Amino acid sequence: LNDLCFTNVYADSFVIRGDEVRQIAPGQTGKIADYNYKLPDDFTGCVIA
Amino acid sequence: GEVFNATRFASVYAWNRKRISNCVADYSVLYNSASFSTFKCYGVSPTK
Repeated sequence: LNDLCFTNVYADSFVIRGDEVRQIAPGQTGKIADYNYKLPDDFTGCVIA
Repeated sequence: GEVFNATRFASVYAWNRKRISNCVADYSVLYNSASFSTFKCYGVSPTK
């Protein structure tokens, strides 16, 4: 990613319970996935926890 | 109910099986009661 130039980037930062770290994956469903936040299946981006 | 929270689960060497049939199946009421960390499903999406 150091060798690519970006058109535009968005940074979404928020607090998650230790056990729910794998709920933000595309296609993955659950309580916070369905009622709080979920991202499109064809998502291009990197996650840092 | 009996498969999500029993007195004590049968060991892996003598794992418990029963046929379930002639009823209606839904996950919403009981999944959140016993909260889980590894749900990986192969043939079927949880919503379908």
